[PDB]
Amino acid sequence: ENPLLALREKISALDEKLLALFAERRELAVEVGKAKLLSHRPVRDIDRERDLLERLITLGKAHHLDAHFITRTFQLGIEYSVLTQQALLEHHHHH
Amino acid sequence: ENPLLALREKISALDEKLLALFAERRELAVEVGKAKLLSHRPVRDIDRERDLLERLITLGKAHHLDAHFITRTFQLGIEYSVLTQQALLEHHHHH
Repeated sequence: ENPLLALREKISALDEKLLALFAERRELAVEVGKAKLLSHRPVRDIDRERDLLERLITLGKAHHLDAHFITRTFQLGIEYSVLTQQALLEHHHHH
Repeated sequence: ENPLLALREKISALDEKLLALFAERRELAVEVGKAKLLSHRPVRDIDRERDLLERLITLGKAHHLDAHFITRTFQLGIEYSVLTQQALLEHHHHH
């Protein structure tokens, strides 16, 4: 009974759930972009971004996840949300 | 209400679920490392890592998630799992 096969299948299941949450996070970024456009609020606030990241680092430490790994991972997520919101603004200004 | 406040709270809930899955993924990495040691597979398999990443990119595209974002995010995740498995092999000094 090769125990590696069952473990790799559980990791694949976990990775599919991560992708589904990434997709949901992107839908939310679109909604944020829309609300900002309706509210005339800018996309970027680098103080907001940095404070968000500090909070994620603290929540991560409760799970014993390395601060550096959390920083790098969530910097990607924040950047992707911002790119998504900016692309939304940019599309509607092309009219 | 201010619709941005509800959206940012849903994004925070989503980020807490991501952290929980990151934690679970790390526990699984430890189990994989153990099983490899018991099975005499080497701790690193760079072909496995590269093939996994390609699969995740394709599953991501089905969710309309950018390939570059997927690539960068899962490169971090895979590296984190691998460092964990290597540390377990190295701790075989104590074992």
